[PDB]
This record gives sequence, C-alpha cells and structure tokens, in this order.
Amino acid sequence: FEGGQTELFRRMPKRGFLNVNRKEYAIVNLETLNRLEDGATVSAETLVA
Amino acid sequence: PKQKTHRASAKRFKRTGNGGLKRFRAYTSHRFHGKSVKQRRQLRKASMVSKGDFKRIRRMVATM
Amino acid sequence: STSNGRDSQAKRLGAKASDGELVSGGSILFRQRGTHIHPGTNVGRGGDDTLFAKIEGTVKFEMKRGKKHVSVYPV
RNA sequence: UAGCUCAUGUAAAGGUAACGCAGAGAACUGAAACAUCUAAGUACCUGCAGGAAGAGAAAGUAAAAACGAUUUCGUAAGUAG
RNA sequence: AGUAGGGCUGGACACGCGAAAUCCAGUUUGAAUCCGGGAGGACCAUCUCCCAACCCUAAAUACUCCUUAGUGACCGAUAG
RNA sequence: GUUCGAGCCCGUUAAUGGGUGAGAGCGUGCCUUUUGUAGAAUGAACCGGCGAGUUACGUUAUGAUGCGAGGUUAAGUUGAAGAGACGGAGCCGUAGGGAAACCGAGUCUGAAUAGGGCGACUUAGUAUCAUGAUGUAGACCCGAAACCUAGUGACCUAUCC
RNA sequence: UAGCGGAGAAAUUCCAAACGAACUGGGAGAUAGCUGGUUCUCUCCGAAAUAGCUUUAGGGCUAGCGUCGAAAUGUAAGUGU
RNA sequence: GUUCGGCAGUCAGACUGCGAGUGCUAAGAUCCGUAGUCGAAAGGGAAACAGCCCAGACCAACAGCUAAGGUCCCAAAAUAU
RNA sequence: UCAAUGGUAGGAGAGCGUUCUUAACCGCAAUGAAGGUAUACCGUGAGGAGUGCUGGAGCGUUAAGAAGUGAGAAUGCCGGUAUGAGUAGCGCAAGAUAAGUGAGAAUCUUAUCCACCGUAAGACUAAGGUUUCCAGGGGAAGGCUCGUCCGCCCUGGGUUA
RNA sequence: AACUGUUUAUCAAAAACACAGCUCUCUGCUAAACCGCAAGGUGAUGUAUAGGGGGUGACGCCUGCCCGGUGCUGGAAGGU
RNA sequence: UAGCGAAAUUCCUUGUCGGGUAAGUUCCGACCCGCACGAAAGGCGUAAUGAUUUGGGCACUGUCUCAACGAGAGACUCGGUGAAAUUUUAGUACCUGUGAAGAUGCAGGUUACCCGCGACAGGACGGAAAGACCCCAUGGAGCUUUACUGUAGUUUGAUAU
RNA sequence: UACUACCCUUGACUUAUGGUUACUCUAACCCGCUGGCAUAAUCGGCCAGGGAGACAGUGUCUGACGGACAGUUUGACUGGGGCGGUCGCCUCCUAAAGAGUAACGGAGGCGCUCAAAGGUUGGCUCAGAUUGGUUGGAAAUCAAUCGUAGAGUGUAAAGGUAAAAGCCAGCUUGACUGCGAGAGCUACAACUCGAGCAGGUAGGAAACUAGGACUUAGUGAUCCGGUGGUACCGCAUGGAAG
Repeated sequence: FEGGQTELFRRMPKRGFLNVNRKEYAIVNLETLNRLEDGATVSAETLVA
Repeated sequence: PKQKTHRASAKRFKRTGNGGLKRFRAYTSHRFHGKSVKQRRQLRKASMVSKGDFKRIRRMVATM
Repeated sequence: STSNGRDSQAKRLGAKASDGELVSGGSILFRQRGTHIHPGTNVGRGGDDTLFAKIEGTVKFEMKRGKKHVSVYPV
C-alpha cells in the first residue's frame, strides 16, 4: 500500500510469457559421483537407488 | 488454508537465490519522445530492488 | 490570489570533497549550473557542467589565471 | 365426442431433525471510494428424494507405449491459469 | 435426426467474448450415418483414443431429531 | 493526609508494642484524551459476580532438539478415539543465468571471447517443537445510523364498500 | 386496500401510546481510517511528534528517531576537542 | 560505529530564548531554522508555575557539604561589615 | 573494588498467584479439610504461611504440563444496598353523631339527620370483561393509609326457553 | 382568501389544501388511461356534454408581445 | 401590453407629501425614483362571508399608578403512609491573584461557638437531552437533474408462428 | 470482314428467378362478434355462421426515447467551513555564508523551437558615447574617435560568458551504436553526470574534438491496443492462430 498511490509492483511492466513446454532434468553435481564408485551404468537407477 | 500467492505479483517480480530481485525499468513502455537519447541508451536495462524499502515482500510474493 | 504558489524545487549546489581527497577516477567534484571554479588536469567538465574527476589524487585548489580552479594532483 | 353417473385402487394428498438434488435467487461487504469483479449462485424461498442422495461405465484423459466407469481423501499446489 | 452442427443471445466450465476451447440452455437453420462420426483448448493435415445424441447401477461419502453403550486435562447453578 | 508529637487508654504472628490522637510542618482524588487537565473535559452511586488478544490452517523470524547433503513420510492402514509399526505417494535442501529457445560453474546482455549483470568465489540444511509476528477465519472486544430477503399487520388512522 | 407498498381535501400526513421509508426473523457477531474499554508482579534499556508520497491532511506507506539478537568489528568508521 | 535480522511506535507537539518570515516589526498568534525545557524528569527558587533558572531521584538514615536563590517575622540562615 | 539503577507509548528478560492436571512424589483431614473471620509475622514485589474463632467435607503439596488464567474504571452487565427522605404525593366531591361489632374501629354494620347527582352521578342494554355474582368463613399479600369490610383469599352454591 | 368544508392526532388552522367555476390538452371503444408477469379487472353495463391529465380557482374587467431555443405535433427532400 | 405599485414585491431609504396621531419608522391616502410589480406560476377589482393580520375609535375595565383584602387546595405542625431523578468520596465560606488562559478544595489574606429549622435561587460551567447550530467521516439515507451506468415501459426492423 | 465463329461493350425478351411493393383470397390465427350445445351458467369449452386476417399477438435479437424507478458519482487545501484561487516542472530571494527548507510568502515563467541557433574547422568582437558628412530622425546608412563588454548569448530568471557560450563563413549530420568503471542525489520510483573501451564514423593537414543547444523549464507510472523486426514459444503432431 503506497498510501493510495499505486505500488512498486503495480508500476511494473509485464515481462515475458512462459513456455508451457518447460522441462528440465533434476540436475545433480558430480560430487555424488565422488560418493559412488563406479556404479557402472550411471543412470536414474543409480540415482534413485 | 494455504496462503495464496499473488500470481500477477509473481508476474511483476523475479528474485534470486542468496540475493535480491530483478526489477525491470520504469518509463520504458509508453512514450519515448521526451525521454533522452542517453536514457534510451541506458534504460533498456535496469537495476535491482531497494534495500530499506521492499520489505513488504512479506509474504505477498511467497515461494514463486 | 498571489500567483505565487508557483514554486521552485531547490536542489543541492556546492562542494563534494573540496580538499585534496583521494577522490575516485570519474567521480563528482562540484555541482555547477554556472561555473565559479574552473577545470584542470584529470578533471572533466560535465554534461551537467559540473567538475568531474578522471584520475585519483589530491584535488587542491589553484589561483591560476587570476581565477578559481581545480585540477587533480596525483598521489 | 364433450359432458354426466356408478364402481374399484390411501394411490395421495399431509406431519417432517439433519444431509442431498433441482429450480428460483439477493444484498451487505471487500476491492481503502466505486460502475468490472468479489461476497456467492451464498442468505432466503419453493419443489423433489432416500438412508444417504446424486454418482457412473470413455462419443474419457493424455502424448508416449498411456491408461482404462465412478466416488472420497492426500498430493500435485495457489501448480497451470 | 431437428441430432451433431451453423447464426445470434446467454450461462457454466479457472475461463470476466477472449485466440478462445469443451459442455448446457433459448431462438433459428440444418446434416452425415460404418468407406461412418467425434475429441485431442481457434483452426487445416498426420497420428492417439472413443463411439454420444436410449436407460438403470451397490460399495467406499454427508449429517443426526432419534435408540442405547458410553467418553471427558467439559461445566458447576450469572456456569452448564 | 503524612511526619513529629503533648496527653490519654490498652497490653501484642513478643514484638525498638498497639489503639488513639490535641497541636504543629508540608502536602490539587483516580481514569481516557491532550501540547498542557487538579478541574468548571469526560466517566465512575456503592458492593459482589461475570466480563474481553484466542485458537483452525499457512508463512516468516528466533531459539531448543534430532540427524545431517541427507532429512522427511502425508493421506491412509494397523491398533485401546492407545502407542508403536507399516505406508516414500509426495515435499524440502543439494548450482544458476537469462522472458524464452536454451546454455551451464558459468550464464545472460550485448558484433564482443570488451565491459556490465546475476552468479560456486559468495561455504548446510532438513524435520519437529516452542515463542513472536504474519495471513484467511466477526480474528482484541463494545458500538451505529444502514442493506436485502422472508413473514405479519386496516380494530390506531386514511380510503372504500 | 400491507412497505420497491398502501392510503391520502397533500404537511413529507398517517399506516396499532409510532414512520422521508413500518414491525418481526435470517443474512449477519453487516460494517465502522471514528468513541470507549481493557485486569499478576519485577528488572534493564529507552522515543517521536519530522522529510517524501498519497481522493491525503484527526489516516496510512517508507525514511529519521527505540529495542533485542547475530556477524565482524569499513580495522576503525562513530563522538568530542 | 557499520552490516544483517526481528520487533516497534512516532506524523499534531508546545514553550523559552536566538536568528528569520507573515501580521498593527498586535499577541500565551502563525510558520521556519536553531539550542534547551516539558511532554516523558521529581526537589529548590521565584506567593501558587509543565515550559524560566538551578539541579537529574535504587533505598534506608535523627549525617555533613553545597547549586541558584536567600539571611527583620511568618519562614532557616547577616537588625552582617 | 569501580561504574550504573527518573522514566510514558516502545522493546528485551525474569518471576509470582489461580484452576485443571489419573500421572508421581505424598501427605493432611473430624483431635477438624476447604472456605470465612481477627491477627501487633515474613517475603524487594506479586505473595506466603503461624495462631484465635466459624465451619463440618475435600484440600494441600512439590515438580512439570495444559489453560475460558490473573479485575475498577466501558452509561459495562446482573443482583443487592443507599441517597434524596420521613420530603413530594396519598390520584378532581362533605358527611355527621349515637349505638353495635370486635381485640383492635374513622374509614365495618345499623339508626338518625345532612349532603350531592338527578337528559344522571338513574334503568336497561350492545361490544367487552370472563364468574368478577351471592352465601358462609378468614385477613399471608392487595386495597395508595387503617381495617373485623371488600371485585382480596378459602369453601359452597348461583344463569333454566 | 370568496364562503361552508378540509388541514399535520404526539406544535403550527392558515393567505395552505380543496371547491364549484374557467381554461387547455388526450381518448372514437375489446377505449384512452390504469393495475397486474400474464391472465383478469378498473375505467363504466361508460360512450367525446363521457373519461384522463395540466393550469387557475366564484362573480366583474382583462389576458399584450415574441416560434430564436426547448418540448410537443405534423411532414417528408436529403445527411445520419 | 393593460392594470397596480412602497405591494405578503422597494434593505435600496424611517423614499416623499398629506391625513390619524400633541406626541406617530408601524396605519391609511396619494404620489411611482418599479434593484426586483405584473398578466392564467392568473393581474386589477369585488358586497356578504373569516377563531384572519393590522391600524384607529367607542364601551367596559385591577392589566397598571400601586397595590390591598378575604375563600378553598397544597405548602407548613402532627399521626399514618410512603417514591423518583441524583452522584469520585468529601466535616464543601469570603476576597485578590494564579493556573487548559473564569476557584470550594490552590498561594496569600480575611472574618467563622456546634447542630438545626421555614422559605429563596447566584454558584456548584445543577440535572435531565454522547448538540438537534457548525464541522468532519472516501458515513448513510432521502430528493432533484439535459451527471454516468442501467432497468422496466414505450415505440422500429428482422425472423418462426 | 463470305464457311465454323472459341466472341466481346449498350438495349430487348424465353427461362432460373430473387429480395419486390401493392392487391386479393382464406385453411392458419384472432374476434372482452353473432346464435345454439350442455351449463341450469354472463367465465370457459364445443358447434354453426358473420367479421377481420396472414396482418395481429406471441418468441428471440435489434434500433428509439426513457428519473417511471434504482445503483453509484460528486476531490484536496483553507487561518472555522464555504467563495475565490491553487494543486505539475525550471529559475532568484525567503535560507539563516555546506546543504535543507518552511506560508493561501515575494518574483517570474515554462508546458518550446532549432537538420541548423547542433557538431566540427577557420576567422571576427560588442553595446553604447562623441565628431563630421545630401534626402536626415533620436537611431536609419557611412567614416573617424573613444569604448571589458555599460551588448549579445533562440526562447523568463539565475549563474556563467572575450582561449569566448557572443558574431560570420566552410565542412557538416556524433542530436553514433554497444556500453560503461566510477560517481553524485536520496523513502522508493526516479534524477544528475560520467573516466574509459569496443564497433565504425564525422569534421579537422594532423593533433584535437564530437553521445544536442552557454547549463537549467519545454513533461508524466503501470496496463491496454497499435507500428515494424524478431536465431523465441508455438499446447500429440506439423504448420497456422495467438
């Protein structure tokens, strides 16, 4: 509430539409590969197992 | 129940981890005649949010 | 009426450092819409016609030309 | 034929704790006022039902092999919008 | 089969007519029908799925005037 | 009213006792509001009883504990409305940059690999509890004139028969 | 003849010891930048009454002004002279 | 002192000088800057006094010394020089 | 030892007291619980017990948890009691004496005079009232005072087409 | 102010209202107008001397000017 | 335009003059400078009619010069009966000052045996009336309009009938 | 330019026909029309005629007016309130010798121009005073003398202003792009600049300068809809829509 004045966010431009086909991969470090050795066929089975 | 996130406020803002928020520039939409040549050179980009202000973050822009 | 609710918005005019300080390269020296002081080495006159530095160092005053001046002496 | 008469069948009219469904349906509010919105299709009112009601068997979802009527709860998550 | 649809006016669907899906109304027009038809958020092709426009469907759910069996870090006569 | 105290009377949670009190010094009740009320600013007859900052869910902060890049079971099931045990569905952190395509310990911006921008550099949280504040709930209460719906009403009175 | 109404030789007159919008129940503990009220004991620290904006001026939102905690102490900044 | 984190309230004050403005260089008048004071700070002084001056109260105490200001009586100190 | 301790809105910390707590711990209680009352103790405070007395059933400890949880004050509320104040009023009209009645008579009953109304303040009759009528008995309240009287109260009858 | 009437009971009785009167306007009938969603009904078993609305308020005299604007009515050339 | 004009209309101003009147802003009659008369929002007249409004006079006259008298009811004395509003409690004086800028309660000073009783009103900013005057509320109602949005209703055209 | 004409502009008429205006009919519909039926019965229904008539009315959209009736609107200051005025931004005083600034205090304004008044290079110095000279004036012009700006600086005021920011010529389109260290100003939003670099430029021989004007008024938040580009997404899938 800017005292009846429009707010900080109320003065903002409308920026950037959003991809409905946004998709990522749950990215891990290589520091967990430092944990597990070798875990042949490093995969999702090695990841969630 | 839950605390409702204002989705259009989320369309106003974008904050960073371990840091502040990115605020796009004012004035930059409607007329461009009287705003200067230098202001056209520089006001496409924009700076960050305040420090002592904006503490009315809480918690109207929750967890987006 | 008065026709005098007509207003002026004053603003900051005068000095910033004024005494030999290690003022940053490209930093503000003296606000001037009208030049009382007059420039020197490592000192630019602004688009706002102020004096702005160029290279750090002592920023003492000089009575060159029978006139008031600022350069920046280094170190 | 209308119409009239007789006979037979509580049928069924009616009373209803609360829940339901369906129709009819506001305002006050709040939005710092307010005409958009909200409040809520909620307050009320009427009808139709039972022990529950609706509910339901893809003229479905989804997007790759992806399942296979509904229903309730948690989640997704105030996520998409 | 006046059925889908199409026009207009509505409404619901998160959906405030919007790119608007999709469904249901009034009103108007009106199919195809198995080589079919529909959906895949305007829409045109390929693919996926389904077969409406006929009817019924327990169960898991909602709430107690009620019937007791009762339970209380309920309450003690301005309380309850 | 104190404080001192003439004087009097009495003897105690046994105590440098109490009940007084002349006299004498100095002394503008209490509440809300205000800049300032002693008030001729309010308000209070008195006495007793009642009588007002919660919790539901959520977020944030601070601690407490537990384990730790691993913490965490929700709903549910079991069971005494037990507990425990089951239940990992999901959720948090564990890199971000940019609207996005995307790229990635770099990323975007920009002809730039120039600069700048955010970034690991910039070093642990998770879960529960508890406390404060938060937000939806009448949400610290007491408070109108109001608005609409449903219903009642012509014996007062006005009209009419 | 009943309230979004009625009646009315009409004033805004009355509609049951009574009306410019009746009375009763529900919405709904309507709302109220305005009034009042707030209850156990201590210690420590300790205000403002201003700027800027505002359908704002008897109110809010920052900033100045307190308090506590934490991270170091811009390697002293602070504050004097 | 900075930084970070919670948590506040304060918006409207006066008054005394001092320097301004407006006003009849009227005002216990307004409106600034500037210091104090109160507010939110007792006691003493000026007859009572929120604002002036002095002096900042943890408490006991039948201690003294002192600030301003007083020393003919109330009412204490000087019929002081 | 030194330094600090005016303090409102403000903020931080800490503690008291009430009640329920199955918890335990662990007692009291008829030789007297609780509660009340006086009390000339203690505790920085809130607060705590001792004794005397009422009183005759639950209460206290500790420690911790949980709270409809700490009472003046609002036209606060409810209930009681003031106050004014023995003052206003005693509700639009005149009775009077003697005798009875009783226990107690102004106010009840009788006698005897007076008086008033008398297009009514008569009688009779709608609505209404719903037994108030009458008889007998009584006087807790009511009667605006008294009161044997009564539309008051108990009992009993009383309305016929 | 004609009058009588009526008028705020819980203030005000009047010059206020009303009233005959006078004026204009609307309505040819399943009226107009009105009430009700409609239905139904009033208007009124009424038919323009009637019904509705507006003004003014007996009687006497008189009601002057201006169609620019507004409204109303009527007309249609064109614009919309 | 007619017609009326200090109008229920002129504050213009006690307009002017004359009459009523000794004394005459009001009253009447004319004048008519008509801020701002005025024609169906009728204008000017108009007997009778008025709980009209004024201005004058007659009549009668305790209204008043200037009062006084008696009759009844309260009042008041007592017996019976017996409330209301009301408020921090208060054994509540005066002056002059002071002060949220007007004292009972404060400073200085004055007078005052203690307690009443009958009448009275200056205070106690007396009560009773959270001002009905003014102002404010992003307060609400009601009313008005060529505010804006609408709604019904009215009237086109399309189109199934 | 005769055969077959694939034929074309204006008319005409057979046919397809269509909105098409007017009239007629009547089976629709209606008739608070007639008369009859039960009904004894004026409402209704039916019959049998008459009248009207495809109109009316009804539905759904559309246009008209529309206080008949609702729902909201109607600022802020203020020396009570109201009237008036004012509400933005720049300049000077008030400002108290940093800034900071109070009042419905003073003074002004601006709500622009300029492809050249902008950049650059290269030159020049003003206003005014006095003299003297035909038209003659107070100045037109001229020449001379004096002349620190007593002018000008596109536009008010302030500051600044001669190595000129004043004045005139040539080049001239830097009033470039991408930036931007570093700063200042301070609730925020904003705002004031800006070293230097890159990409090339533009003058200027080169050096050097150049991201508007002597600096300061000349300007407004987000939305929403345009304009163009767009390696972006493009809802299974491509495209398209968006």
